[PDB]
Amino acid sequence: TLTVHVRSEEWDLMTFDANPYDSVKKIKEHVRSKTKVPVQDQVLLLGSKILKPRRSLSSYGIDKEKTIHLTLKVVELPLFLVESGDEAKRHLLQVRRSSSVAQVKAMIETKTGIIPETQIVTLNGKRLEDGKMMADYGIRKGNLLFLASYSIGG
Amino acid sequence: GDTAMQKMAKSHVFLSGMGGLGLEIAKNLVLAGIKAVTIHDTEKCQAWDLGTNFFLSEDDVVNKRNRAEAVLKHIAELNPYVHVTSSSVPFNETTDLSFLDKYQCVVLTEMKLPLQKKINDFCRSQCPPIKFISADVHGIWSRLFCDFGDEFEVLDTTGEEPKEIFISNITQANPGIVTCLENHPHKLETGQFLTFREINGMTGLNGSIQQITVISPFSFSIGDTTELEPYLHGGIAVQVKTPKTVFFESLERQLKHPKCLIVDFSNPEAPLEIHTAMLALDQFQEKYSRKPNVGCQQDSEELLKLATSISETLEEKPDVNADIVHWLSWTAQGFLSPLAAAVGGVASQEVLKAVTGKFSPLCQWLYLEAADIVESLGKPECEEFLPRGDRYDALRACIGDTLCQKLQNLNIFLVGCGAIGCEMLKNFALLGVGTSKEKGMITVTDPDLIEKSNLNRQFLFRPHHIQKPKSYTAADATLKINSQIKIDAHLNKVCPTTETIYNDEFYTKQDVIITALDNVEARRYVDSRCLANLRPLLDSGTMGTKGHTEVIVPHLTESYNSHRDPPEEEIPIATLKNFPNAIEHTLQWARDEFEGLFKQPAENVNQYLTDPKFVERTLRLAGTQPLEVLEAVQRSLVLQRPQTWADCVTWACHHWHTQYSNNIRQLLHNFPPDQLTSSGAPFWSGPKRCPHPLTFDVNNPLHLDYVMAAANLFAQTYGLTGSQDRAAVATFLQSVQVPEFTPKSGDSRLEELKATLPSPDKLPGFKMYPIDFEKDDDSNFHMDFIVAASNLRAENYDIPSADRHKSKLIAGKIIPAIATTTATVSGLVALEMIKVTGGYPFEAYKNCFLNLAIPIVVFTETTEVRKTKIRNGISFTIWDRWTVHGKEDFTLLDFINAVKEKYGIEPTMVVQMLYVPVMPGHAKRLKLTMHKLVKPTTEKKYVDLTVSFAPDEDLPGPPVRYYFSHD
Repeated sequence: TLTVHVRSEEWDLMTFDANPYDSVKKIKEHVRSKTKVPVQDQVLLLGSKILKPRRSLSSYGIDKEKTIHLTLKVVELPLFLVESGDEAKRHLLQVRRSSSVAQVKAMIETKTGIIPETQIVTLNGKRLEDGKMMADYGIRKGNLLFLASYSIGG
Repeated sequence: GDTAMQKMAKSHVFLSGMGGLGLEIAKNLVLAGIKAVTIHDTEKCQAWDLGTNFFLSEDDVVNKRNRAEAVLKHIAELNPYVHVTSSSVPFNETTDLSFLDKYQCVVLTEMKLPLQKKINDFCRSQCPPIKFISADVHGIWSRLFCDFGDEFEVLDTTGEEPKEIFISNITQANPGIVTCLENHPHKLETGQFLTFREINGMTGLNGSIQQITVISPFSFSIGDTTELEPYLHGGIAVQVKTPKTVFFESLERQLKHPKCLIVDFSNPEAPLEIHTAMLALDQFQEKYSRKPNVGCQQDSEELLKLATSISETLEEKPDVNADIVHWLSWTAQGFLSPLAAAVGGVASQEVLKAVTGKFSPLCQWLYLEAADIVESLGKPECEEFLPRGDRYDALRACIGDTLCQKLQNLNIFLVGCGAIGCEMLKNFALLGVGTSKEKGMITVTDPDLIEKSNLNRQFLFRPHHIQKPKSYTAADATLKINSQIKIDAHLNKVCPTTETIYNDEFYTKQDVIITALDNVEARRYVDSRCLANLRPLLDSGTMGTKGHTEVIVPHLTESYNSHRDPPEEEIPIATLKNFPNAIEHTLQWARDEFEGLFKQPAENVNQYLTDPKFVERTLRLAGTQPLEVLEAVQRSLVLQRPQTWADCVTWACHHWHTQYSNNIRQLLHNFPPDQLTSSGAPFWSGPKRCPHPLTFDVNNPLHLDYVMAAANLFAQTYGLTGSQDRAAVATFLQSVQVPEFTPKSGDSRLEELKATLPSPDKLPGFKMYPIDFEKDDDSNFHMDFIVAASNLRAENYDIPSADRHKSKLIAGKIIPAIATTTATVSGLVALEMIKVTGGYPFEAYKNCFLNLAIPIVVFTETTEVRKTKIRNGISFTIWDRWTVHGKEDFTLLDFINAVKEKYGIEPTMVVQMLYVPVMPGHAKRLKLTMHKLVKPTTEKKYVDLTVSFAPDEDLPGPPVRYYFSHD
């Protein structure tokens, strides 16, 4: 267990429980509960080093520290995504961060002719599922959406 | 040209370094059919190698034989048509590389990076270039490299056979539109190339290759046709295969600027970080002539320094990942056999791609990892990972003794001993699954036997094993890999009939279940069984280059039944009905007929008798075809109802005459053989075939086989007995007389049908029994009917006949397994199995869909549990089941109240229909006592029932299990 401190130019100091193994994204989620809300605003930094969201605190060499401190900072809503086919058949689709997951699956239906109910897609290594938003999954320009069909044999 | 298989038969391969990884590659390549595989190693066997190498033996380690030369006999047995040659030639900077010129491809394992560079430079220099593949596995981390030369030509990217299309019309213009037959569509790309042959009119286009652009679907422009003569009829186009060139860079050039494929897009920059660490390990070995010792802070720091220095020399700068380096330093001395099997499969396929060009190759690097297996251990003790001298030391150095002990005590249930199952058993044995005598027990079951195969032959099975049980043979072969392993081999198929054999006790005693099946129905039956007993399930599939892995954990994921299935591509309606061209058409038409004869009619009639509103529902449905259903019901109820088995036999003879003679003759009346289409071209041309009707013969066995199967099946639908006497049916068939056929050139009745139809009350105790298709049970006649129905239809359309075994395989659309994919899938499934036995979190488990043809490997975290809630209620997962204990005297009302009192939700109705509010006498059903309401007839301790709660319509609920006695 750990305690993490967040320093911000225009916001109050934030102190909360944490774990070194846990991701920087988890810290940003922890920040959201205490103040400011959501992680899209957050761009955490330590010293001169940029802190990537997926990487863990331990990935940056944090060790033998009861408490650690970081300097938070704040910095294209429509983006282009390429959707890979079942057999080497890429497609071009435009999405926005604020898009319902069903809307995006409907785009796949027009492109591939596959009913969205039974569509199976994988985005940033997370199964694409109903009742979600593209923002929840976490989407950046140039990402790829993969269509898959289940295999039987052996 | 020469085929991909022919190219392998001419090509030689050189493999160096025979650890677990070098063997896994050699195994797959020799099974594939490589002409020559030259194995080479320099070190002699050691007790550590027994954990990594599944052919090495305790005898070989004592005699200190060369690693290669000890395993050469066992490898050569795999595929006797391949010449496997051993080599002990020392490999140094001194050693001349001129002896490698003969080999088409060179695969390097367990070799220094400097020496690997020198070889790579030599290989890519030669003309033609020798292909280079480096793969190593250190601990839980792997590396794979491909360098086929500055320019590499891929002759076949899709790996499919070239398509054939039929042309309806070609306009004479530049952009002259070419439109295919409305029946036969084409799926072509805007860049593709076609070669046209046997065109009428445009004789010039017969020997020409034209690029086509699909600016409008189902049409394209071939070029300028104004000069050429006008098109009349015909025109078959064949897809031209176009090579795809992919360029490679040397090993030295790629280390500085690596090009890696991304396996898991969640961590897009992860491969480059691994590249930095793996490259640091190589420098650490160079600087200090050893691998980093486990748990040594100095070694872990020094590696991080090197990785930090390397990160500066890299092009894009990356940020070092401390977690990766730390885990690399710990496991560097260990070897993870399942990761090796996975890397071995992929690497193998790349070799074939190099000698054949059958698929697009890997672009330079591929790093695979088992980090998810160690991350959940947190920061564990170094003493756990120290070697105890045994065979499992290599595994221990990767996962620690704690997790090794959990594997040793496991109780796994392997469903299916196919290619995946056989690989799984080898992966189990190296891992030490179920090797502890006190607790561990692997249970494997498959009902099938071994086949000659000759091609796509399996590594556990051999010729003298032909026609001997699969499971028994594998189990006996597996013990030779690991003596301490405990396996209970069974010949029972996992289905409802054996549910007694594999009872709820069995599933609860089993710690994990793994499936190696080829049909979805069995997958659903196993998934359902595991949900009831709250145990995990590991599924996998192989379809040529493509494979898939699905991990299902209790209360952490969804099930296989939840995951829904897309419809397979439909054979054009009308092409199946009137224009079959292949045995695939007749086989599918017979299955379409089987359900349309022995299943669907029976359900329609049983639905008419049960539902008084059936008459309204059918009137509403699909206008202009309520008449068809209504007349089909009145036919089965009255006109065609058999009271005797002889009536069933006559119905089969009359039906044979309508499908294979009368229906044919009327199609010929409509479309006579001489008839020509618009543009003076024969109608029975190309895809369309002119049929010839058949005449019934008792002596002909196909004719008899159809009647014998149809009547015994027809009797089942009505509840009658069958005789199965061929001579009796033969003699009787001579006596029956069949109505003569007359071909034909071409709502008041619908009201008459309503009257004529017998009202359900009038027909008491009459029920029909639908039949569900089962390929497996040959005494059913279910398959016997299909084989006859297809072969007889083939006779009419001059299609070649289809044997029993051939037809079965065609119907299953089963694809022969390939050693590369299976070995890969089996390694990945094994890796996930380690996480399960540890009880790891949801985040660790990662499914995988892969395709080696592309190549692309997709890792995705498993599908989360989806909880379903009804208004003003508590949400319940799929895994949850609701249990109610009762007294011997109870009512359905006293139950319904007890449901709301425990959970807070009250059911509107209850299904097993036992009680509906709409049903008449609902107050009678509600007063009924429980033992009278439901009669198990075995005085069972409990009974399982469904439940539904309506907030609009009724909404399902979790299954409910009631105990007659509190006890």
